[PDB]
Amino acid sequence: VINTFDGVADYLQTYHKLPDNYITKSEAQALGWVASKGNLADVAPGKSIGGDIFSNREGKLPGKSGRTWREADINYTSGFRNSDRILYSSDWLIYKTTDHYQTFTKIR
Amino acid sequence: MKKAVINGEQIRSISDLHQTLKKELALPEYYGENLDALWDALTGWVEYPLVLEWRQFEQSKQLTENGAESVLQVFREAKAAGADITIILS
Repeated sequence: VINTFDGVADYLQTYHKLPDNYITKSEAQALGWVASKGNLADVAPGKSIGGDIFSNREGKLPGKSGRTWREADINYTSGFRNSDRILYSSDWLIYKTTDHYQTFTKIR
Repeated sequence: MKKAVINGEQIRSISDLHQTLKKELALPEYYGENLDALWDALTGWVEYPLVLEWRQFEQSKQLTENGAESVLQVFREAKAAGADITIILS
């Protein structure tokens, strides 16, 4: 299980994909996940939500024609989701947030 | 079956709106109070079915300078994405 900022960041840069311990919101749901229950770890042990498209709604991350952003949960083990996320783009720019998207820090 | 109410005439800031949503939706204490935090809460935290009743929308649209519209847009996209959300605009 790779779920730390630099572990996932380096992995994204080296393999152009998230580690295997990541599944999208729809995949988690197909497995019985109910966010309000905080049962992700029960329905998919060792898994964390990640891989879904990030719409960059506040326009905080650098937007460019042709660039799409995606996000993934960081430091999640079990129970309810936390406030940490790693954000990666199609051209591999990497950012992180630890305050539920209020601010971001470029790490790659 | 989660119910949420917004009395628009009482919203004087975009912050008022986000703090109101935090309470009515039972969002996490770390709730980012922004469009991206809202999308994440509606799609990976909030309980469904959900019913959002937004009263005096127009009035709240004024004191938030079209920010209310962007908030509503997130609920609608969360809805088109599969979320069982019923939106009442009165």
